[PDB]
Amino acid sequence: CPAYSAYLAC
Amino acid sequence: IIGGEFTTIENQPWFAAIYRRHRGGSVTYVCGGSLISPCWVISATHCFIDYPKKEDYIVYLGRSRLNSNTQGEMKFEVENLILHKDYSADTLAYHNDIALLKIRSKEGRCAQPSRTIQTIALPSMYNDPQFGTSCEITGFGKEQSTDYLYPEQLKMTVVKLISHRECQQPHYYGSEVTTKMLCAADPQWKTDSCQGDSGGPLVCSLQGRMTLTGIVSWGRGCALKDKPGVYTRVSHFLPWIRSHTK
Ligand SMILES: N=C(N)N1CCCCC1
Repeated sequence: CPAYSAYLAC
Repeated sequence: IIGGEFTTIENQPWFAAIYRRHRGGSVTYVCGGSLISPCWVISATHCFIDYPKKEDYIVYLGRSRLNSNTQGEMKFEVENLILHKDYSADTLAYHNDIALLKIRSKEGRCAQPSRTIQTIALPSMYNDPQFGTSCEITGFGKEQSTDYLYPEQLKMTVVKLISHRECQQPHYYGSEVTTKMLCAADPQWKTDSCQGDSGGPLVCSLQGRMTLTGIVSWGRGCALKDKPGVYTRVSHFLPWIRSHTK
């Protein structure tokens, strides 16, 4: 996961 | 969505709710998306990349609540999952974060437009509002960065487009933001997209049309000073979209 992700699975 | 207000699907009737079915039959929310034609939903590639099989996804339209049914809603299988060939993720951000889902009911039908289910218009190529313009974002994402749970009721808020020059200040995101991305934020940094809003619509008025200007993609924290939300710049992807939906 990239640090700035907003993917709920991160 | 941090801050903002609760809403219903009539206020954002192109909003698509995308879920993934698991090993044991349980079903969990993945990402938002937007209905751009009766058979096509647009979203972000990073929502799907870790589980890229179309059979594992379910798409709802006309849905106002996350884990309960909304009267009038429609449920779809994913006929085709199209991810962007040039997608990448670095340690910080996502590039070419765009995805297309072809939807199909178990009766083999596409979407039927209603009061709760409508399409949104794509923008003119390379045509975006001026910086400072107010736009809406919609999603089932977290209401607070520290929350464990997602809201049961759909939310929406307003953010203003930030100039590419400002966003690319090292003060903000430096070079991580490209010309194929758009930044938007609240002047007080008090409202924003957050975890679980990914793939959802950033909608602006250009001329007199509600228009899909962006797709929720990434950002450092949520509603955090000098850290805007970053959105896939839809007006820069029209050949890719048209080519893959024709
Ligand atoms: N807008 C913000 N802050 N985001 C975008 C969605 C992923 C979480 C970070």
